[PDB]
Amino acid sequence: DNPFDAKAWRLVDGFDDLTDITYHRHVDDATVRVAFNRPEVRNAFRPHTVDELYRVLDHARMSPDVGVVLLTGNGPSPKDGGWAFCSGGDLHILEVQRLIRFMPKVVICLVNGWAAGGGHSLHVVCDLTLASREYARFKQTDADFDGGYGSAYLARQVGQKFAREIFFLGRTYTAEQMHQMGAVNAVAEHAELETVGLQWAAEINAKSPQAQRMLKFAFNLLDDGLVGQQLFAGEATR
Amino acid sequence: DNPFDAKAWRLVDGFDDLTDITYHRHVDDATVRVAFNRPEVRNAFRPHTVDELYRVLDHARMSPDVGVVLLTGNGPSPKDGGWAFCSGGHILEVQRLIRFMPKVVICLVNGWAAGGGHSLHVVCDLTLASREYARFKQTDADVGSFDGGYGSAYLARQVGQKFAREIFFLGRTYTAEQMHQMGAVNAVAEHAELETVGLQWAAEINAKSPQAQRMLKFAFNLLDDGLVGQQLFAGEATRL
Amino acid sequence: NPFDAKAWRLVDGFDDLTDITYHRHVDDATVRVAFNRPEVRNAFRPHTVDELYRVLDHARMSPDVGVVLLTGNGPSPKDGGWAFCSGGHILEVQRLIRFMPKVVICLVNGWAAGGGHSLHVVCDLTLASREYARFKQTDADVGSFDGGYGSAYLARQVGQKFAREIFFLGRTYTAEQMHQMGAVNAVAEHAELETVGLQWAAEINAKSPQAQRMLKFAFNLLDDGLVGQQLFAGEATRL
Amino acid sequence: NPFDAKAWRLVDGFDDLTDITYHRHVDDATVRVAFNRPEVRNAFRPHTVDELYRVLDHARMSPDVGVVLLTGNGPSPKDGGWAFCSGGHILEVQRLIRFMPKVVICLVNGWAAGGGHSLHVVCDLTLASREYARFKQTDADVGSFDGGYGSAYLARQVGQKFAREIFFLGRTYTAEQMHQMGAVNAVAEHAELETVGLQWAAEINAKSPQAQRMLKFAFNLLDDGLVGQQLFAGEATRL
Amino acid sequence: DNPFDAKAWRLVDGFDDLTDITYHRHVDDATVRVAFNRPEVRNAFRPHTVDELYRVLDHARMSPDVGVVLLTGNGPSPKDGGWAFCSGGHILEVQRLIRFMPKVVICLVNGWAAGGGHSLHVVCDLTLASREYARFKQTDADVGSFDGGYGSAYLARQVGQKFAREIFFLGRTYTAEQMHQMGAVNAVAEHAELETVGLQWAAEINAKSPQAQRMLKFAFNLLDDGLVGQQLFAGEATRL
Amino acid sequence: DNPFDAKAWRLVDGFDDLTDITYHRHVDDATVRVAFNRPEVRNAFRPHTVDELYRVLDHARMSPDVGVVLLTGNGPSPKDGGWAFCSGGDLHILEVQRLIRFMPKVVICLVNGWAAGGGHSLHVVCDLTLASREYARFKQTDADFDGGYGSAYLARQVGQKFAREIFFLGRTYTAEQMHQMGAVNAVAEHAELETVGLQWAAEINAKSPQAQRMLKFAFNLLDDGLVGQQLFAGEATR
Ligand SMILES: O=S(=O)(O)CCCN1CCN(CCO)CC1
Ligand SMILES: O=S(=O)(O)CCCN1CCN(CCO)CC1
Repeated sequence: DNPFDAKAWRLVDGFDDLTDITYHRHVDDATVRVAFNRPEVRNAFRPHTVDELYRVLDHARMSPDVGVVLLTGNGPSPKDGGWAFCSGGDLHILEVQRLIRFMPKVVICLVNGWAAGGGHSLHVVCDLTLASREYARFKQTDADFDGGYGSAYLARQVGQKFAREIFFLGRTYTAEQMHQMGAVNAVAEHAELETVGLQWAAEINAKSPQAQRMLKFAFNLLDDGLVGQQLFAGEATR
Repeated sequence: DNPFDAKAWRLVDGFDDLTDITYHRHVDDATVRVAFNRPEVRNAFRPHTVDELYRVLDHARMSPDVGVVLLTGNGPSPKDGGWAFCSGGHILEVQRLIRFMPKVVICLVNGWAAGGGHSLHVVCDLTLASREYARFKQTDADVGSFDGGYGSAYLARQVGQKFAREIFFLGRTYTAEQMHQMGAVNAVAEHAELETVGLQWAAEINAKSPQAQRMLKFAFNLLDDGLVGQQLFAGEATRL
Repeated sequence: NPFDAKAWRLVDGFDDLTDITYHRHVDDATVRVAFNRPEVRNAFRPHTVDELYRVLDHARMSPDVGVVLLTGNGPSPKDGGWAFCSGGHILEVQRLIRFMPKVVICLVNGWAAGGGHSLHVVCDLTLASREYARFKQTDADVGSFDGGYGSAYLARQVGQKFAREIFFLGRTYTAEQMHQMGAVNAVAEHAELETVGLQWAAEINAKSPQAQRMLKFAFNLLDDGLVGQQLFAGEATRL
Repeated sequence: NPFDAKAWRLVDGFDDLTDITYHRHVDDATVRVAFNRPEVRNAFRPHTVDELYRVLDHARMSPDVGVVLLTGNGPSPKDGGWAFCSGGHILEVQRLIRFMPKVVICLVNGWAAGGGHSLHVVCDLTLASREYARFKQTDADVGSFDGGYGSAYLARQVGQKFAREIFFLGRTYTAEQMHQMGAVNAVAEHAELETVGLQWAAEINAKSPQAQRMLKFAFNLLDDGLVGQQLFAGEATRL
Repeated sequence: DNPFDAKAWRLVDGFDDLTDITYHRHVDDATVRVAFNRPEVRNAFRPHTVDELYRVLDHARMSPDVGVVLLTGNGPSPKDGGWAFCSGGHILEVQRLIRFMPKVVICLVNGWAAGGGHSLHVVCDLTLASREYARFKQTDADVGSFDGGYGSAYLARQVGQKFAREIFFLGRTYTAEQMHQMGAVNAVAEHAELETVGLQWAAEINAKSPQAQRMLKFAFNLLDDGLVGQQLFAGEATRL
Repeated sequence: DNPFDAKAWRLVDGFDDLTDITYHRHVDDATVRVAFNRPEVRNAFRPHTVDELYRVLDHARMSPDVGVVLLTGNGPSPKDGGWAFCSGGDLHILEVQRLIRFMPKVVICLVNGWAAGGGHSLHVVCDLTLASREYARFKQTDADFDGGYGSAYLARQVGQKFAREIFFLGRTYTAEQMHQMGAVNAVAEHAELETVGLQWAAEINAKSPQAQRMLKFAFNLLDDGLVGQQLFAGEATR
């Protein structure tokens, strides 16, 4: 029961050299799948991982025919059978966060397992998050810090009380709990996570691309100040 | 089982010419009922509808003895028995009128709330919805159009950035209960009682210091309206 | 009772307090600050605010204290009821709570109305008694109103729709309802409120103090503008 | 005189105006809206505000008008003095000026005090008579005060230090001094004020109208929060 | 030619123990004079100095009959004849006290205003400076230290982003006239008259409605203090 | 009397292929010189120009030993002897603006001549601007639009009245006029522009680098919302 359905994806030309990240383009949809490929180490990212992740996402950003990015983690671990989206630290990861934030495409994080530390922050900055009911685990390790989108932005999803709780105590939360607080859009059966992700991607791609771009930047504008204004006005310039 | 109770309302004088909107004043309370009156077309609004809506709301804004505005849709559809609050297409001006008026505007979603109709509910101070028939759907995106202001950004100040983005990006249909869970709907009520509950909420609001209610609304607006918000709040302070 | 005397010690220099009690945990870097006027539902009078400010300020300057538990003593000797704070310079207490480099957890053991409700809102976290926590924003029907952290900030917790509801109608809500809306972190059984509070305090204190301070100001920075930047930048200036 | 009758035509539907004059340029997409109560230094009474609102609103809806010149007629028949507006719903006029998709240029031909000063502040641009422009923020000594666009927004033009000076002391300033601080775009000889205003209006109207609208809301967006976003986004929705 | 006029001031009762700060009340006006009293060291402040400064300012904040605070430095240096307002090193708390107090704080820069001393001038509501001896220099950067709050960011709200960045990045020394041109100094005055001019400004401020002045200050602060700014302004409104 | 003093600069290894941009590293200082190299066309930038400019600036951003970036235009025009920093449009230029905005180094724009359209916007987003007294010409062409840093940010330098004027009328301004309004830090003799630029760079580099980084982000934080918070908090994380 692996979330990954190989038949639905094709490798993107120009990335045979990837080792820490897998990059696929859907066989029919204007959707790509970017995933951490280090299950043995719970998909923790090392400097090299960040470089590939940035390269891949930047390429997706510039792909005219791609309207949705599915960001997830491959699994399970061959070592213990566990599941992880991204366990965090082992080009800065902050640049990856901004790339996700600023790209004119909807980025959906598919939390298939542990999402801790920097991995948790990556999920927070994504536009939407779908999570495995059985294996998704949310834990902000930091304080055990990310004073940017990792934290402050979480408050714009679950509220100041819950956000402070998540960070100050660093407890572990399930997909359902995070859904109740407002940080997870929907909970899905583990085996169905990616299938549900592709359904959401399809509904998004079925609408006006220009409208989707404008909307994303309109939502960003609320908290990104001048940068947010630049991107929205930039798209207004057509 | 219709939400409207004829015995509780009286038409406002001076609006006999309204065709797309009904405007009533409660027989006893400082509350008015503004409703879309085109059930035959799922209360979609045409340019003429917006003009009447603006006129009516503007009149309510200036009515010294009115403290609460109930915004809803008349129903059901004469030709399908369906319910609708407003199914969408100056409207931006209507949004600001609702936003800036020193009175609490409660949207009573009795049916479909789509497109511009959905945005109207979002900008209202409070929203109550019909459990059985309220239906929320942000259709702008799949219409090529979009509201990058109070309709969208402000929704995020109600349900959070994740849910707001979902609502707009996918344009799915949600029930009163779902929208209530996300935080965009204050409470769910039986369809037949939507207005009865609305009047009870209006009564509780009107039972308090009007000056305090005005100050509070502008205090809540100030958080996101920047200088405009400051002007309205400080405006009240200067008055004091 | 919520209170477990065996776990607290009085703080030297405060036996002159009459409206507030101030304790230091026997082991944890945590203090307990509580309203001490149960006979009148822990409402605060000018004298109460002075003691509260003094106590909180002292806690703010205590280097070995990382968490402040703010609650109300009970029950009322007059009716057996429970109250955290029933309401009425209190604005200065709010800022003290907001700006202090320590996590302030409000433990709502009973009624939290008016200014009492506003105090809970400004605290970093809130835990509430399932059986006795009662939330009610009274001001409006009294002609008064808190247009600062009491109201605006509540919206940053439960959203604009619910926040406006809470203030405009002034209804009473349970711990559970408030938890559902997002202003209450967790609900606890009355007798366990403080025990749960100490467990949360322990988890907080078990982490890097510098990190916790930085995080609190990072969360404040989102809404405190220049003041928020000053505190975050200042905290960074240390490192 | 500042006014050149040969260049303006009355606007149909406004011969009932008494406190305001409303003209349309014979050639340019520009209108002239002016206070018409020189005998009392163009101070505004409730009736004046109504006409002003009506006129500005009409200008706002005129598709072929890209620039609004806001000034005051003169001189005073009683003392030969000059005034733009001496002060006292006026808040609604401010928003109309702020939100209309047209560039509003205030031409200060004389005294600009109290509400009159606030009107100049909220306009997009200000040109002033070197010999007669007099800026004075009176409110404070009257017990009154404009805590919105009149004050806060002035700070976005001359900076926090100068803005506080202007309001706290309520001193009178010349066109030159105000230009030096940043609230006045340019100083002009009295007789040339309107001629210069039309030249600026012409340069504005010679460019893409859609671009000018977008730019105005882009500048507003910096300080008008959600309202500013609504207007910019709405303007974009067109394209 | 000393700025201070003994005949115009009277010591405040209860502060005989001050060593690093002087605190006077004007003989007739609702104005106080708070000054750094360590000329021998270019009025640099040590921890003890900050404690006294905070105490003094806090007392002024609570003085109902005081509407204006004049913040300056005593001089000249006993051992070099040089002038200094404050040459720099809890101070953040002093900044907020100046920022939040419902009274106008005018900084009179009589000499060197460097490091923390420069930041104090920036946070004051108004600044008047000695033409001959005022010297502005943000030395933090070349000290390895920095003020990323009111000392820096807020300076940008006075001189604009370009000039503010220049002042901090290069740490050059500027005169009263230069700082006035950039917008951080309200007016330049003859050294010997700095305080005389300061009292004239204080008199004009005090001649107006105290309530209005309080409201205005908080209205100006609201622009950049977010929720804190709202709390203080709304605070006054509730009072009303 | 050319502002460029060849003896003081060395080409940066790895950029012999540049055609629209020149990239030098000072012989002694931790300062680089990035300049538009299309004088014949008044240094207008074409898509290829933006690509090189971005590559160069990104490399400067990642150079540990570089603390200051001098951004200017080479000249004069071999066609008419005129001077230009950048005349504007002929990887998006918006990405270049953000790169300048976000890099932890002080970027000084040396306006040696015409600064129009996108060229003017580039000067506005730079941390500091020094301009040639005889040849600097500021003109916002757009409306004849940049609703981001190009415009809104200008208002944070010269005030709302002047900013609106500059954009609505699109008039041409001198170094001195722009200096009076607050958008130009200092005016310098044309032949001395770069020498003065190196002096400013030296004073900046003479201070604590960590302090300079913190300060720049503290100034940005005022208007960059969450993005600004992310960068400042990111540097706070050390
Ligand atoms: O709008 S704010 O980002 O300032 C605060 C968000 C408030 N809410 C957070 C979480 N829930 C999510 C839906 O239950 C509701 C409101
Ligand atoms: O602080 S703001 O960015 O909102 C407005 C800037 C105000 N000023 C602009 C230009 N001058 C520059 C110095 O003369 C002074 C103040």
